[PDB]
Amino acid sequence: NGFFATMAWAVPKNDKNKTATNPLTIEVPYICTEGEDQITVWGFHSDNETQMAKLYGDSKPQKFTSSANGVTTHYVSQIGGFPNQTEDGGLPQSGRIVV
Amino acid sequence: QMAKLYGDSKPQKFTSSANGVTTHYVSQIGGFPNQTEDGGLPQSGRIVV
Amino acid sequence: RTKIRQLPNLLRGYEHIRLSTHNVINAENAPGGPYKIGTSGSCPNITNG
Amino acid sequence: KNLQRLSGAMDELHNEILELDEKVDDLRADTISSQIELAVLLSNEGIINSELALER
Ligand SMILES: *[C@@H]1O[C@H](CO)[C@@H](O[C@@H]2O[C@H](CO)[C@@H](O[C@@H]3O[C@H](CO)[C@@H](O)[C@H](O)[C@@H]3O)[C@H](O)[C@H]2NC(C)=O)[C@H](O)[C@H]1NC(C)=O
Ligand SMILES: *[C@@H]1O[C@H](CO)[C@@H](O[C@@H]2O[C@H](CO)[C@@H](O[C@@H]3O[C@H](CO)[C@@H](O)[C@H](O)[C@@H]3O)[C@H](O)[C@H]2NC(C)=O)[C@H](O)[C@H]1NC(C)=O
Ligand SMILES: *[C@@H]1O[C@H](CO)[C@@H](O[C@@H]2O[C@H](CO)[C@@H](O)[C@H](O)[C@H]2NC(C)=O)[C@H](O)[C@H]1NC(C)=O
Ligand SMILES: *[C@@H]1O[C@H](CO)[C@@H](O)[C@H](O)[C@H]1NC(C)=O
Ligand SMILES: *[C@@H]1O[C@H](CO)[C@@H](O)[C@H](O)[C@H]1NC(C)=O
Repeated sequence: NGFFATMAWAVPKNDKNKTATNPLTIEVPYICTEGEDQITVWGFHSDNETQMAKLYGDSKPQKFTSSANGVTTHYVSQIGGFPNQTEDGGLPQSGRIVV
Repeated sequence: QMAKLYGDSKPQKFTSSANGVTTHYVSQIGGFPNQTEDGGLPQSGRIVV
Repeated sequence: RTKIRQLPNLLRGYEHIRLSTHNVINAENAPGGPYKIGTSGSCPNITNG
Repeated sequence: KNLQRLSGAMDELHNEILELDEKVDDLRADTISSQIELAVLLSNEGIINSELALER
């Protein structure tokens, strides 16, 4: 078990304070040099209705926003059955990923 | 301060639509960037325009 | 966090520009309950305050 | 004609459009230059070939 280098899959720790939150906001620092363009890769993950409540604290869909220098985008998750898996590594999973 | 001013702690959300051009925004609650290009007095809040 | 920075360069593009008169909407009567209108130091006016 | 920045451009937002602007500018300058060069070349040809009438 691994993942994309490009991003980290934030699963909230263990039972604890695991629950649904209102949108959290995050700044993405510049990190590159000089006159370089910095391309940031990010996304999200959904699952079975029961798996969702197992993983995170929440059954309902979750919502996402990216803003970088004038360009705004908005996304909202799918809960129930997704498209048949494709171009993937080959193991069956109940969830999918948007990037 | 949010609960003092308005009735609400959680983030608030906004939308503009003018002749084909749609935009969407959602607020930050906790700590913001250090103030800049401002009038010089320290405030806890910030503004999106 | 918005395109606001270019607003002057946009105005610039036109031959004729002018702030308006009056107001495109009454803030105090707007939807969501009567509003007091907020002001902040760092934004002084002809007087001050 | 003049070739100035187009007014709805916006450097941050629309770069691609902008790149195409650049393209159209460069292409213009090139073409018009060629045309001029031609006009001159022709003109010089005339000036030098004309140099035989006094004889007549
Ligand atoms: C997606 O959600 C479904 C339920 O909607 C989950 O189904 C569970 O799938 C596993 C694998 O097919 C089943 O486990 C197997 O069950 C049998 C009998 O209990 C046991 O003999 C095996 O050792 C194994 O555990 C499980 O029973 C089934 N659950 C139900 C309700 O049918 C699936 O796990 C979910 N995926 C994600 C990633 O959470
Ligand atoms: C932003 O929220 C913070 C709390 O998270 C607010 O902090 C409050 O800041 C003021 C100014 O530093 C503190 O007031 C001073 O307190 C001392 C002792 O009570 C008193 O001697 C002074 O006369 C003065 O009132 C206040 O105690 C502090 N609150 C806490 C919880 O530490 C700040 O006011 C917030 N800003 C906005 C715009 O609401
Ligand atoms: C400049 O600012 C002052 C306050 O710093 C404004 O005075 C306020 O006026 C409103 C009504 O217009 C009153 O409700 C407030 O009580 C006034 N404040 C104080 C403390 O006097 C003034 O109106 C501003 N000047 C202009 C013309 O905008
Ligand atoms: C997905 O797989 C099932 C078999 O497990 C198949 O019946 C179904 O047609 C597939 N759906 C798609 C999108 O091809
Ligand atoms: C903001 O100000 C504090 C000092 O009050 C300083 O320590 C911090 O580095 C500043 N942050 C930024 C973004 O410069």
